[PDB]
Amino acid sequence: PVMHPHGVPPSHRPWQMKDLQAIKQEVSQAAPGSPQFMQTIRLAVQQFDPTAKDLQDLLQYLCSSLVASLHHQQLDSLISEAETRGITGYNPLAGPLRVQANNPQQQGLRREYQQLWLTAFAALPGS
Repeated sequence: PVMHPHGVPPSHRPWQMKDLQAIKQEVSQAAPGSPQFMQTIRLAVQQFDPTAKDLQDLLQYLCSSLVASLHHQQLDSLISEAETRGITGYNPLAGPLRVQANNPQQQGLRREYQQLWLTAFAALPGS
């Protein structure tokens, strides 16, 4: 999670199991990628402002190996497309996207990365 205390640089803290369990008890009420799941996983991203690494750690905790694999494959396609477009706050000469999305100072880029990660869940549900 990325924290925003007043007057000092933003800082990363690791997930705590109580964070993860509280997220699971909400998100896992619904099928992955369903509208209900999307509301609750978006709320978790809002509350915790996670880095790219945090998001993979969260995916691997919440989802089965198969579901995580489907998500990761879709995300890697979305990232390729986004890099071709260009991404807010992202200078590719200053580090790979995923690395920069772990630098707490790169807020704009992290927030965009979060939206890509959230959008990747659209590959999961049945209509």
